[PDB]
Amino acid sequence: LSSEVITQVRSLLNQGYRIGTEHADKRRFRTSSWQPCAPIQSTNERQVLSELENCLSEHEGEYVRLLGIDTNTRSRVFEALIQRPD
Amino acid sequence: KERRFETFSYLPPLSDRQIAAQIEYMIEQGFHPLIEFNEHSNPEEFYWTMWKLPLFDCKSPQQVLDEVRECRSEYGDCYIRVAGFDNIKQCQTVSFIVHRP
Amino acid sequence: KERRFETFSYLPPLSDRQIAAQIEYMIEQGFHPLIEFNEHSNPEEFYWTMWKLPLFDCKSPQQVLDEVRECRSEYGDCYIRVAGFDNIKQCQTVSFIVHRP
Amino acid sequence: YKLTYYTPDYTPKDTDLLAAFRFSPQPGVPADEAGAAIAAESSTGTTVWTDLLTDMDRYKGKCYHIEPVQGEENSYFAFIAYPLDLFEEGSVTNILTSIVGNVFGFKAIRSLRLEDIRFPVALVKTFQGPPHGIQVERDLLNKYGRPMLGCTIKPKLGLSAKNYGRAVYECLRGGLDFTKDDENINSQPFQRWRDRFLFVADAIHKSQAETGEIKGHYLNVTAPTCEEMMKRAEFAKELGMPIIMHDFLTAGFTANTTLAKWCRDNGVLLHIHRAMHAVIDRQRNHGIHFRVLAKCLRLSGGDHLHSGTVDKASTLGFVDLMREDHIEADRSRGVFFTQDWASMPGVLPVASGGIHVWHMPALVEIFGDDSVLQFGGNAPGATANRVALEACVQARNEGRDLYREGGDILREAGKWSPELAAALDL
Amino acid sequence: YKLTYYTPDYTPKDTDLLAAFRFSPQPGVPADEAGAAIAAESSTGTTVWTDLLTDMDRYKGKCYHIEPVQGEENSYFAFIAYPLDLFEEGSVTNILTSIVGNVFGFKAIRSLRLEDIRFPVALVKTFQGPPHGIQVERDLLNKYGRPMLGCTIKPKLGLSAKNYGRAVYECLRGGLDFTKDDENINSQPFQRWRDRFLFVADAIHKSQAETGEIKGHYLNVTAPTCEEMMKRAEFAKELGMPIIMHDFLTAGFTANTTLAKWCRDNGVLLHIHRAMHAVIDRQRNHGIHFRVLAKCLRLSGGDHLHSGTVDKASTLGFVDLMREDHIEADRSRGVFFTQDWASMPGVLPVASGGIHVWHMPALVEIFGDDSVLQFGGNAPGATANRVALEACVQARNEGRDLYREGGDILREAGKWSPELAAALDL
Amino acid sequence: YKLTYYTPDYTPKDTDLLAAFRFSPQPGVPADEAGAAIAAESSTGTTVWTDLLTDMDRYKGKCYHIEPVQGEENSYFAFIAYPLDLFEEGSVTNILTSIVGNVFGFKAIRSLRLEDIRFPVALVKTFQGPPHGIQVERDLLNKYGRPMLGCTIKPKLGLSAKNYGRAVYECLRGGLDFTKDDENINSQPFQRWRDRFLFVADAIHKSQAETGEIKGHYLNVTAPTCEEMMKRAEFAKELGMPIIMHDFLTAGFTANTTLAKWCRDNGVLLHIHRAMHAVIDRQRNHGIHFRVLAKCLRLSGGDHLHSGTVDKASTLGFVDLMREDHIEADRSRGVFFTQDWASMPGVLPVASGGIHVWHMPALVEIFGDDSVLQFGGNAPGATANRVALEACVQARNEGRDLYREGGDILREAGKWSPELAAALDL
Amino acid sequence: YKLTYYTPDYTPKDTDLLAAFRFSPQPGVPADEAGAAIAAESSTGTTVWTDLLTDMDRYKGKCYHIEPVQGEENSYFAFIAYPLDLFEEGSVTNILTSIVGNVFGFKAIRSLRLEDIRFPVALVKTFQGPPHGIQVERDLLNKYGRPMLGCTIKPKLGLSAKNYGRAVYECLRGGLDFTKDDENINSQPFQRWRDRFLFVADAIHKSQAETGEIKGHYLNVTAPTCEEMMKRAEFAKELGMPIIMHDFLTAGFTANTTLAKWCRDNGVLLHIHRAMHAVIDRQRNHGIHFRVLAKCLRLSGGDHLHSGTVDKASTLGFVDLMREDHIEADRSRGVFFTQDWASMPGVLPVASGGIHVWHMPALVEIFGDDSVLQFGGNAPGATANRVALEACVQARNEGRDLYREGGDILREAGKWSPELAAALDL
Repeated sequence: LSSEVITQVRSLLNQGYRIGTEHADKRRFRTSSWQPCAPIQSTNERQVLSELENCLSEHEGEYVRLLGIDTNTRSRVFEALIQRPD
Repeated sequence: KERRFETFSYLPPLSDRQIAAQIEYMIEQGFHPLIEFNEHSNPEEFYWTMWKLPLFDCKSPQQVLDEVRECRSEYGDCYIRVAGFDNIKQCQTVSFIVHRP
Repeated sequence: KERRFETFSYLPPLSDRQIAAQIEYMIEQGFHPLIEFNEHSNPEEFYWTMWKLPLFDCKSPQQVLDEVRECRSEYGDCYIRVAGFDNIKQCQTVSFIVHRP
Repeated sequence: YKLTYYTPDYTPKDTDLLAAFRFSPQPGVPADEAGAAIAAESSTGTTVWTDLLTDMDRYKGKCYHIEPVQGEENSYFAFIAYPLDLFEEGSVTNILTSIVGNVFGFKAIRSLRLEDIRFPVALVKTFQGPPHGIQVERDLLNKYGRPMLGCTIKPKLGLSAKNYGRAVYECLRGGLDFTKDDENINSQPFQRWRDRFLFVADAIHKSQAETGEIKGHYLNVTAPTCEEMMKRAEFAKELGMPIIMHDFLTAGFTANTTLAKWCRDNGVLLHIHRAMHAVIDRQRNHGIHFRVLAKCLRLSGGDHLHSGTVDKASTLGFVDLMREDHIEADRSRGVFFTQDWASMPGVLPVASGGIHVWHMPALVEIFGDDSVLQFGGNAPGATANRVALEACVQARNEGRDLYREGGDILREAGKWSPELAAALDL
Repeated sequence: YKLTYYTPDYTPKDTDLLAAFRFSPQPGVPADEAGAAIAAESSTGTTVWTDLLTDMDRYKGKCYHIEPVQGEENSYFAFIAYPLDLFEEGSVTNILTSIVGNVFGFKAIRSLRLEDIRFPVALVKTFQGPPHGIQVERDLLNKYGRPMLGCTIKPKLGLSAKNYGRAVYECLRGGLDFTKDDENINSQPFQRWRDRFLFVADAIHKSQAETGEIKGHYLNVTAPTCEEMMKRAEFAKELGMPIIMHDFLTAGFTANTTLAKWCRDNGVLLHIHRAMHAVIDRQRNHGIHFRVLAKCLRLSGGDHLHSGTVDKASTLGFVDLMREDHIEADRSRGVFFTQDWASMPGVLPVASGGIHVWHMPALVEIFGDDSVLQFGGNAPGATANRVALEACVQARNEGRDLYREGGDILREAGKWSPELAAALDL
Repeated sequence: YKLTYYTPDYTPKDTDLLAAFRFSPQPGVPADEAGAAIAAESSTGTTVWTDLLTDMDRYKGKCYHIEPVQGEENSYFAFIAYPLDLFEEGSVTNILTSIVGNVFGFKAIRSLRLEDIRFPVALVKTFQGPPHGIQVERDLLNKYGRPMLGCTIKPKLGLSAKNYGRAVYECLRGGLDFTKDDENINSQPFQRWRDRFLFVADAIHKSQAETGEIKGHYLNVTAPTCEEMMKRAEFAKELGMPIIMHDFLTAGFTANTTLAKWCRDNGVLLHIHRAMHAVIDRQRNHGIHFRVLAKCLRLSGGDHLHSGTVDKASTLGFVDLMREDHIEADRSRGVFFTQDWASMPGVLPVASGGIHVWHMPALVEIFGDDSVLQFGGNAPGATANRVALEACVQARNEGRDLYREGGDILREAGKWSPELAAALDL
Repeated sequence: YKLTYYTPDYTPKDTDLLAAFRFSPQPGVPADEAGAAIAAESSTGTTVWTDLLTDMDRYKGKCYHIEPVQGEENSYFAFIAYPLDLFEEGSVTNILTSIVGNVFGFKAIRSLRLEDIRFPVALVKTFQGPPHGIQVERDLLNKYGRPMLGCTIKPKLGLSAKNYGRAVYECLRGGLDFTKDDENINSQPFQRWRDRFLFVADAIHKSQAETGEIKGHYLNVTAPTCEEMMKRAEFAKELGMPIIMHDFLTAGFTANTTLAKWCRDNGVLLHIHRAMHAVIDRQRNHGIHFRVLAKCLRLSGGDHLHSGTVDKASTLGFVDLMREDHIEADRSRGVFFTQDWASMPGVLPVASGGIHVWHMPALVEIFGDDSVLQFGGNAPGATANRVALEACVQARNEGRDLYREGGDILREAGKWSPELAAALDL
């Protein structure tokens, strides 16, 4: 994980937002096609970071996008493209 | 007489090897083949008659060739064409001739 | 004869106290006074003549009151309307009469 | 199915359409499965060779959240997001057809009721909206600072166009802003519409002239056909008639949109009646809650709407919904999702059903000047009602609590108002 | 109330209109007063000075007889009489506006349930009705001594206009009579209606060349506005399409009747989808029953009508109502009222829903030849569907009882036909 | 000024329109003030009484960042955001009018240079867009897997319409997908359009007959008047012409958008020419960038668009913008912002200016099959061009590198192709 | 190249169109060869078998005069002849496409401009020209002896249509003959066009009845599409509106020309707005100088045109080119050619940009009684500005030197005018 991503996920978790991740190959990524990833059910920074790194490793050479979710509202509050195939 | 066809028509009639190459390329770009035909060839007549299935669970070109052989064994006097569809871009991406009477 | 005015004209002729209290509550919600005058009141006539500026820097209704003295005193045979404008909601929320001939 | 249409970790994009479905599944079906099915019918129905030509994913409906209903048993809310690609732009009809065209017909659910839609901003901009809106309505009418007054002609049938116009005249001249056709009246043998129109138009003209106040009557243009409805609207125009009426839910949403277009272009104020609505909304346990119909109407376009005679919280919720350009999500008033109407004008709410002019201070406090009050008819009565309106408007306008002093203001008003003194006697 | 609107002894005029109401009053209210009120809110509502300038007597909703429902408690059937003059001529919208405009919102009823009307022969006679009718459609299309076959295109959305037409062609050459739009598809961004219609038209033409049987596809024309519907319909006709498709509840009854007129003048067959009908019929205590909607539509006009996959009693009753010229009252099949239609042409029923060709012989048994069967799909499967249909018809003709022999019949049919044999393997 | 328009910490909303302005403030003008000033010019300009009847808040343009340009002096990229509500829906003319209507004349800035805009999704959904899109284009034209060929008639002036067809015919039969009008050639006194229409159309028809491939020419419709432009338009329709051409810079955008609407209604491909552009774009320190115009165009609607013979990196930038549904920000390729289009179909690139086919393997590499190629004129030459194209397509799909191996491919194609052998021999 | 596109000794024919160009070529290319090329790509581009079937030599753009720019290095002025047959009768768009369509892209020029054209009398004729011009506009407005006076309506955006008509009323009752839209206003969602037009219309009728002198407001009809744009022109005509607005760069030529014909056919004055005007002509080295645009406009048609704020000598040049019907070739005024205009009626120029009422003596001694002097705001200010105008008009007419006596006259005017006294106070 990059520092800038680390500092983003810290900021997201500080506010109480939940973390989710979505993955897609280069052709689906072209067409704004994303798929659900393994749910990160953990509020601790360390465990979140670890599960994100594991999910990145899961889907090597595919687009990965990180997002901020407010459970109460159930609405998205941040969009961020974290990883690219190259 | 001079009748031509849409793609690759000005090349020499594709050899089985060349057809395989083209199918191969289709596979690696994930566009499963569709085989279709008609006893005539009209540019206005957009559609053609599909060869009883599109081969989505395609792993090798040699299956698509073998399909083509069955079609000419039954319709050897009929033009035959193979198509590739990009379900993600929602576009037909291949269309060329493999047989003529 | 029976000519009537669009807002409040079913109630008794607005006394100085009543107009003052109308303005007072108008300003409680940030509305700044407007004054316009016309010799007639026609239902088709949206617009009247403006009283040489709108009083955007209002602090007390009394200034608008003495303004309306003077509008009278120069246009005492003409109708006098007061208004307020919701620049936030972009809605006009007051328009009523204070003077008749 | 849940594995395909339940994505609990999905969160909707701002460009999705979110539909809240209240459901009481049939015994044996878990609630999660039931919400996956709901998501399934309206966004897929359901294999076939054609399936894989397309990317299924893009065109799926996700129920991203399921909860039970507080204080109810066997009850849950499904919140389902919809890709913007699914619906034609500017077509309420298509939206309804996709969401509720066949999910209602399903078997596993014992009862389903659509609660609310959160139409994405982008999808809102594809609908012109109310032809004028509240503000343009106020400007065209040049009336300010008070809720409007509407009355219906009675009896609903039998009056001659000449006698009917008589009635309309007496009602206007006594001090009502507005009169209205009954929803039933379109061309009955006893009253043909064109003679109705010419009578009543001349009555409004004469009430105008005498009052000096722009007057309005709601002329129905609900007609058997599109072309007919075009002629009645045209003929209303040509008489200078400042407003018309339609019965959207009977006639149609597409006809209503059509009317929206015509009137907008011709600058004609539109009123919308709300006939049949109880066939869908009456039952808290099934059908569609009316707020959906309201939001669909204002997407279709209409400057007025019956808001009922008055749950008061859900009233306020959806009334706000159909006035305020932005609403926040809140379940006490019923609002399921935050919605942004992108600066789009709201619609005027209309109160009817025996507004009981002694309750008028209640309504005025409820709803505010941005609201219309309809009586459900003689000149003194209409004067009295108008006086009272004005008297209560002044009282809140000096700062008085309407609630507690409504009776006191009435008595005050009636002291200097004979006609209102007599109406109070009533 | 009861003193004026309850007339238990009145016998209804041929020229009255009769409405069937099952209903549960609120506790305390007697049944008679409940029916009286029902009638009032539909007719006159409620005194004013204008009341007695008409022959008040003339324009009632006369609740003229009542009963409890057998085997249920606090539920009572009301029949109410309606003079013919109450209604404009040719306006489905108007008839529904007064019957059910506001009575469903009447408070004292626990639940209300509109079940039937008997349209007086006069009131029938003013509607155009179906553009062509069953017989004239069969004469057009040449399809005789059997029901017709339809397959809905799947997946409902995603398919390219080119693929969509490819699927059409498959389905049609395999032998289906027709192919239909999903009700939802009107202009979705991934399919622009015009390119869809061109594709479809060229595909039908080329299938019809192949096959030598009339092919047509049920092209949806439901649009956000009237002008868009008229355009799409003009286009359709410019290509020689024989039929279109419309969604009368969602779009509306006025827009529907417009379309029925335009088709009558343009020679174009009309298909009706009943999307949303569930929102009005599904519950057994509230809403307007599908049969009434069927009356109202065939009065409006349409050549097809979905009627469910298939209570079997009710189904068989209201399909006969919408088929036959004269039917007789039968409470067992739901037909309350005796209705005559003065020879006005019928409509073809449509049944859909994954209809399990194993069960099709049941369907021919139920429905008879003048019907259409739709299936929710490749060329071989359509050929298997067609051969089974033709076998079944032959067998029914011969004498073999369909209910007891259907499986066997499908046996022999499949023995010589491979596509049918494979389908039956499934 | 700077105290207000410059809102460094301001987070853009999804509902704002974002603009990138490279500008050179006059010496002594601070950059920050320059960016405030540019934000005012295109939002509000500048107090008078009326200023406070409006909430200025809602309708200011907000400069939320400034940066200095790397490797350049005194030049700074400005990014400004606007609320959506400044814009009439579906008016690119209004886009331009507000962004660029006065900023360019601003006296504090030595040079102002628009680069990039972001359209929010909602403002997208208001435009129709290209009449058919890539895929629907390819579907109507029934060619796949390859980019298309285009030749321009020469000499641009003096060829009699008979002759001019005769040239068209030789171009097409030799195996070009398309011929084209030249931007200038509209009804010249030596070439009246009507007769030109008639002869060219008949030439396509007979070529289509001989060759059996769908041939089309790009028929200019830019006309002095809206109504002229129409009549030209219909009469191209009546001849079945599948495609036309319009110069829209010279003509504007409102006329172009009409034309896109007409064509979408009538099924007609709309080629775009892109003349008068170097008047705006070529200069690198002042003017509007071709990607912006291309955005704007396609929002208006158009099937083809020139992108240049080929900075290759900016070319890839705007090409990938004007074709793909989603693109990501790339300052290396000139895409400031991140854009989304919600499945709105893209537009086909066209390259012209002496394509010089011995470089064609490069062009196929650069652009991909979704593109069109213009040649800057006999039947063998066109044959050679086509043979090369097909050979290079084949080679690329064979996995052979186009770049490295162009010359070898072209030799092997020429060995069996005398007409390509001769063409290479030049 | 030179040998065919360089004709130094060629005296142009009377009928020739001449276009003056300023250019700076690439290192290496001599000026003459750049001139031959610039000639070339505008007419003939470049050989093909279709060549000797044409008379090339006839339609060649001949460069018959090259000179260096005095006191400048690497710059020169070119004159090139272009047979009248080269452009389409009465088509502005096509001349700009031809002359300026791609010539800006020719790599061999570092920078180019179009500086002037000579529109020959014969090519002048064809264009419909201004709908009304100066003398007819003065007739239609009954004003003579002084230049007209306008204010711009501020703030540019945020008003309610009622408020914007208010403002307009106050500016017109101020003493300005005219008022205007802001170019950034056609249909903004918070304030729609139809409300605006009705309001402003009412406001003018009230102004006219109040003063008894012609009163008016420049209304904006610029649209997304031609059809709504006709509809705006029609609606404006329907209200007795004198004059409208257009944005001839953002909607282009064929749009304004449509409006020019339509106006001439409708007796409704036309204004031309110049949004984006700085994009093209602003720099000193490149683009097209603004008088070409002005002249092209005069051809296409518009009553009014912005001229900015005010170099001077060229200013007067193109001002004259757009007022007098023969202007001698005058270098120092940037009039490169003599322009016989065929009696073509002139255009009233419009000067705007904070006209700084103190400076009108210089303005209107620059621009004359035949000029429109538009101001960028209450009644007293406008009355003062009319005072000053009338004072200065009298003072010239009776013999006073304005350039020197402007302060004296202004003060003298202000002595009896308290409103112009309050205005000189500020």
